[PDB]
Amino acid sequence: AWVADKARFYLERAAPELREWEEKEIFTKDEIRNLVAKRSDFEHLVLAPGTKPTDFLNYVNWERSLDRLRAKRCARLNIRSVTSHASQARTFGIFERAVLKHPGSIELWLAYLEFAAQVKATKRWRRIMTRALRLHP
Amino acid sequence: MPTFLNKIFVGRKDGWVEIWNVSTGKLIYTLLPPSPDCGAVTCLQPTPALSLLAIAYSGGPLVIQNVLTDKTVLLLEAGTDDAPVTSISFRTDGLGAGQDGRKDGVMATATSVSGDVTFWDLNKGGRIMGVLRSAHNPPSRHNIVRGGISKIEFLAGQPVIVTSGLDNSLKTWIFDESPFSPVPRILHQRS
Amino acid sequence: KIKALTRSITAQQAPGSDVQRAPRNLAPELHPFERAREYQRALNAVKLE
Amino acid sequence: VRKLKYHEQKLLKKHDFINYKSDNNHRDHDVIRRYMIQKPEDYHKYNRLCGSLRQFAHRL
Amino acid sequence: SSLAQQLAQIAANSRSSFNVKALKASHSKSLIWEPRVAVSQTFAEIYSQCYEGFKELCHLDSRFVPFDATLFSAQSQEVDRTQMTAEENAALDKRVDSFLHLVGSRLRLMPAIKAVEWLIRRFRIHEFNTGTLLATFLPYHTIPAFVTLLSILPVQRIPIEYRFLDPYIKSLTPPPRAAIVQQATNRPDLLSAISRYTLDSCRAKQEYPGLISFWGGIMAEAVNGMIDKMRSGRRAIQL
Amino acid sequence: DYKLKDVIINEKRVKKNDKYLATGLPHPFESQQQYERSLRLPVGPEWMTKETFQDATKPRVIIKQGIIAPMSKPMY
Amino acid sequence: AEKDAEEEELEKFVLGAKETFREQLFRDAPAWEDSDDERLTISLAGATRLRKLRISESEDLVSGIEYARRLRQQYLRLYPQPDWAKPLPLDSFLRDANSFKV
Amino acid sequence: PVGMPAKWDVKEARKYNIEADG
Amino acid sequence: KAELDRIRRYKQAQKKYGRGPRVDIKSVRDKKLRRTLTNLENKYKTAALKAKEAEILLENQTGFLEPEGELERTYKVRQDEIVKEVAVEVAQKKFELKLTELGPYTCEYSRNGRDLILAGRKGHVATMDWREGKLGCELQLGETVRDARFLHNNQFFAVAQKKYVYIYDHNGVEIHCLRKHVEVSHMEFLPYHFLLATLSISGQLKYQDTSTGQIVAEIATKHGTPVSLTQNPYNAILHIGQQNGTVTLWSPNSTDPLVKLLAHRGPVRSLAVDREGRYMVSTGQDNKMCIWDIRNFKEAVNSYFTRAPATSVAISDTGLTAVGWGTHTTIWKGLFNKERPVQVKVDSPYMTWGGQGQVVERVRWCPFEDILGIGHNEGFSSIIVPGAGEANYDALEVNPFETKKQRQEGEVKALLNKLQPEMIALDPNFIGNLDLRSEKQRQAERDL
Amino acid sequence: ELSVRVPQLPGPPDTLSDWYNIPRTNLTPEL
Amino acid sequence: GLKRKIEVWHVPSTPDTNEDGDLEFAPFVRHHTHMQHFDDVRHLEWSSDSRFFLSASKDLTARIWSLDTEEGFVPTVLSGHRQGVVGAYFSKDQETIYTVSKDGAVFEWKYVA
RNA sequence: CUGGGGCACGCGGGUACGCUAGCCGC
RNA sequence: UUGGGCUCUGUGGGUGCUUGGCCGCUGGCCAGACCUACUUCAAAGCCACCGGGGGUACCUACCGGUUG
Repeated sequence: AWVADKARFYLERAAPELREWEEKEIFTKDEIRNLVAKRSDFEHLVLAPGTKPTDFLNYVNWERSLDRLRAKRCARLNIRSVTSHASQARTFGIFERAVLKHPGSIELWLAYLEFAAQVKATKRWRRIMTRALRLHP
Repeated sequence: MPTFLNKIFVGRKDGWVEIWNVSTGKLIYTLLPPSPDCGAVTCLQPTPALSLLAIAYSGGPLVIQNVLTDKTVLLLEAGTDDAPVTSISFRTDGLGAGQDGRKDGVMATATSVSGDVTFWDLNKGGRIMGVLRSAHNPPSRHNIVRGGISKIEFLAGQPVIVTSGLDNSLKTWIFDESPFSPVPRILHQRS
Repeated sequence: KIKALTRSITAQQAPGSDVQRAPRNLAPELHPFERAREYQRALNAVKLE
Repeated sequence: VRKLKYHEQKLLKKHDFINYKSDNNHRDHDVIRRYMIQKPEDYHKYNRLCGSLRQFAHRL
Repeated sequence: SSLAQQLAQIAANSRSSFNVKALKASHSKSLIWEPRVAVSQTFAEIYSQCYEGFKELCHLDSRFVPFDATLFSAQSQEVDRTQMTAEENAALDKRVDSFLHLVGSRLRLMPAIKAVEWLIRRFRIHEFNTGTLLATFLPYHTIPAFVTLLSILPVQRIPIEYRFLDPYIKSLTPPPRAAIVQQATNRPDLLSAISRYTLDSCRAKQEYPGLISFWGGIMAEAVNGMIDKMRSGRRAIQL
Repeated sequence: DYKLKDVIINEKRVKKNDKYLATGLPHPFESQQQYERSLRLPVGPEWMTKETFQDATKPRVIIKQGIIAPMSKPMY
Repeated sequence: AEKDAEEEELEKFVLGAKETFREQLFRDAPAWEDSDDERLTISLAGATRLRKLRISESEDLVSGIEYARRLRQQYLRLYPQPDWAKPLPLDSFLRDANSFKV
Repeated sequence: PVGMPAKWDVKEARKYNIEADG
Repeated sequence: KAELDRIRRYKQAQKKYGRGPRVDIKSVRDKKLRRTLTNLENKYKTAALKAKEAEILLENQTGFLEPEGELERTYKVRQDEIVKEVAVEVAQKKFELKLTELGPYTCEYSRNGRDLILAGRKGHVATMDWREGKLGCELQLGETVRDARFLHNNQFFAVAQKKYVYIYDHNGVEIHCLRKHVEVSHMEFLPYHFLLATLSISGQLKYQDTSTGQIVAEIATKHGTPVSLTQNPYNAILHIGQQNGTVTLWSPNSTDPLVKLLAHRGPVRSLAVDREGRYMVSTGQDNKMCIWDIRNFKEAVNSYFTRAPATSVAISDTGLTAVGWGTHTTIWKGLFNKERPVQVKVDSPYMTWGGQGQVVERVRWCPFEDILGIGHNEGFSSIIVPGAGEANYDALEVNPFETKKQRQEGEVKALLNKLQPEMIALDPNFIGNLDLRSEKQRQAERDL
Repeated sequence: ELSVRVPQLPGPPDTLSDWYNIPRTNLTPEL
Repeated sequence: GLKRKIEVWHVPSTPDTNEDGDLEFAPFVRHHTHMQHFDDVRHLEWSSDSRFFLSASKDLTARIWSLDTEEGFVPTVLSGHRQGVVGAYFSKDQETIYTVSKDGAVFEWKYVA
């Protein structure tokens, strides 16, 4: 058990995007607290000892859906400054520790592939496909 | 009236009640009771509610009225023509009615021809709920033993209720809670 | 307009999960004797060495 | 406190939570239990008497 | 030990745990699964299974849809009753009560049981609306569901009339109807309580023949026994 | 004299602190104020984020397992 | 609203539905009349018991009727109105006191 | 034993003072 | 421009986590020293900024109340109103303990608030888990009891009886009585150390190490019986207050006082101190209380007057201050502002706790839940007040939710990180500064 | 599929796991 | 002087003193109380004109008190000792008053500008 | 190639989709 | 004498001669109200209990010096 500390790393790296979103009028403070809370609980759930690919998919759906909501809302606010890069990257890192913990799930693998293909990362996609083929020939 | 201005309420030997603005010394209103077969107002007391009064006729009905609309609010065949209600007191607590002790609206009525006091639960249509039978000694004309009950107060805010009679006795009674009690138990007495 | 604070026990431990969620404030208000505790740790490092 | 580990013991050589050198092997307590007294104040009154006694013996 | 009297007053009047040990046990009391899984059953799958049973129940009977909106939504999946205010809690209690009165019909059915299990493992209905749940389960007092609930009930939380089930908690067998009726004859409060419950139901037009038959039987035998007590011989006490 | 409500500092140096002082300047340093303001920062996990902790305790040289064969081609 | 319904579904999905859960939880004229009470007025701020029943920090002299209405307000806030303030043969039988003699 | 009543505590109750009907 | 906000962020980071102003980078003459110090300053600026970003992952929200209207005011709210409006997981905690006939009661919490102690002047010691409500231990102790106080856990506690001082394990077995202290009147627990510090009636202060059980330093204050004592935990230095009218700041490294504030005309009745050590409030027999900047050693403002001599005063984590006086207690809010350099006297209290006849012996702030303990002669009373309480602890210093594992590990953490008593002074950050004199003589020997 | 549990909640040991459960000896006077 | 409260009662009309007199029921009638005071009240002393009286406290204070409401007067405090006062008395010419306080410190006070 | 440096990454209609490759806006 | 009995467990007065509840008290308050003003001048000294014999480098108390 070091689960709190590992979470401390990931959430602390999550921080400055949230700092920026606070500093923009895109979300209010109570919403912000809701967001941080939900993220922390999910990350703890991931780094729990006994974890499962369904839990992983749950979490990544949460983050990706957040990305889409953020996009829609900043579109409504007509703000062009925010990107999605950090969200997509942290999303990737979720997929990476997912395949390290459970490599043996065709379901989680194909979710990974589809995620990469919908965001446009074909070199990375070929690499991921490579590892998955290597694990399930 | 708890919130009225310089008005007092008097009752007559006739069944009437007369509102008197005591400021300029002026009779300002008079009220009459329903079914005039009821004869003489015996006792009256303001409720914890607003603008709501309890008149008690010798003829047997209690009644509680909106003393600015003069509409009956509740009517009770509450005394006999032999046994007139002669002093009442309302509980002001907040709980104690609706057969679960939670709801409010309990009142206590007393005569002076008996020594037994009576507790109504007002809520649905004003049902009876109980009788502290023979709190004081029951009065008797043939007997040397004095009896009869003078006055009853529910002291404010608390479920104690103080009774005294003729027979040199001052007792105090209280409702509990976690057993709901129809009739109280005694928690002081001096005789 | 009242609002007092509270804590769940959920905040220390989420139920269904025997991990130890241990939140970490960084207030120098909340950790006095900064350099003294640090130097003492170093002294222990040398004695351990 | 758990039984301290090896290195932590070698740091907490002089640390103990119970037997204080002022507590004097708990001689006070060991006797008081064994002989059923009700007033450790009465123990120490006994004691400073015995002390005055022994210094009389020593100066004698 | 007058101090200790005061303290145990507070500590059984507690409503939220504060050491992890009492937290884990408070979470592990449950109906369907065992404690040794319910400990680390997290708060998704509970909502999952229970909502599945909920769908079954809603497709059977119609009027469960406002309860779908208000007591089984994904935000209800993590509402923590422990930290609202009192009037909120009471409104919640009313919603809790009405749900129990509707669901107690279909009680021998597993999806209904699952629904109540959701209610317990989230809102701790067995702890904070004790008398109501005991009321709506008393009619089925012969069944394994009732014994399991009897197991998970908190003792000092049991309402003062229903305290008489404690030796059955010490010995997990269901009480029989004669035991119920005897306590019903001795006390007025239990009988008043059962009658007030079932009156609430039929005021709500949610009664059903099993419950009504139950209530009629228990009231009838109780009143028989009560007149058996009230007989005096002496004129005034009979009156 | 002293009026009301005016404090009185002892102006004496407290002898026993003189070992936790640092007597000589450290050899890379050139100013006391440079140095006393150079340390200035606790380094443990109690007073900074875990990331700054990693960055602040990283060694200058890192050695993995293996063979340090001396450098073949000049890097920069 | 200037929002899309699927966007609100997202707002449900990731931000939650906390406030909406809370809302979903929370789903004779006077017969007689006086004249002198119209004629009366009272110095509120000059009173100390009656200080607490003003509205602003400007009310001192208030007429009798309005003063009475303030007084009634304070009676309400101090002792709220009970609900019974707002036929069956057997219920009448219960409520009759003559059916209890001995 | 349950159901046997506690001490008698005078409850901190505020009532409407009536010396203001002047 | 947009960068002005970032600059403001930077300035705020420097104000908060700077712990020292900034290095003068142009002043250096060496290139190698220069580049190292630049890299240091780079890492440092980023450290401060990232911690400022980290100030979002706090979870709770600091409790408060806002009076909505112009008429009403906060010091006119009743506990009834609060317990209506408030959350049920503290409308538990509003409670009381009527323990009558064993004297006035004296209270103190433990440094995570998981447990508390109240001890009764006629000799009745009780040690409880409050919010959970299983009592730890209660004994009778016969003869009277001056002051009781937990040690480094909620395990061990201290009872200062008529003559000797005694420390008890968690089940109330008397472990051992330090007979060294005699007729102690006051105990305080300097806890990043393990120091137990006591004021005897004859003004002899003793610092006894708990862990070693060899007393470290004794001081005969050549003036006056100690009327008041409290403890600065930004520095672990003793603020004591004499009979004369002065309060003096003390350390275990000198027989003479460190400083002597002049204060109220009679005796100080009470002292209390910021946890960050900025401002110190104190109450005298002249019914004034007044405050002071500690770091600067001068008063802020004109004194306040209070309608009695306050027996006790204690302040929470945040700026609330409880002055318990006479028979009813008063809480003022903004008695000291840290961001503001110049103070302004407050019009009015935050809220009261009215006097229905409980002579207020001693008050204390429970450390992290927003309730406030009062020890009065009828018993203990726990009232609730929203503004106080640090909102967000750091679970490696203390922890209001500790399980057994974490208590064991934490006990051994503070044991390994105990502090020798010498590192105690007016400024706790002085380890590794320059010995000016000896460095001067070194430069002398080097150029000669 | 998912049914209600049964409750069955209400000294030195009886048969020996570490020796394939030799039972504790019942003590007939013949034995 | 009770533990903190200060009192002044009348004297009772004695059956010795009235010619046709009787034992009353409630023989004392309570004139004034005073809660202006913060600790034990350890000595009290009347004036010689029976119009003022001095209260020497246990909290280093003394107070002057009016029998009845004088005109050119405020009931007033006197402070400054180091350990609580034991005695306080009027002068014969009731201008100066003395206090004598427990660590052996006698203070003579006048009412000057 | 985490070697360094450079370009681009959102919503509209177009040239065009069981699709997105291009022109100008927002 | 138209139920009896043991044992347990609560509440209430008593078990010491009857003058009210509260507060910033010569008044007010029990629905409370106003809530932070005002200031010429820090301080007089002493004593102040740990069991005995024993050592004493360091810390401290004292006493006597020494440079600055």
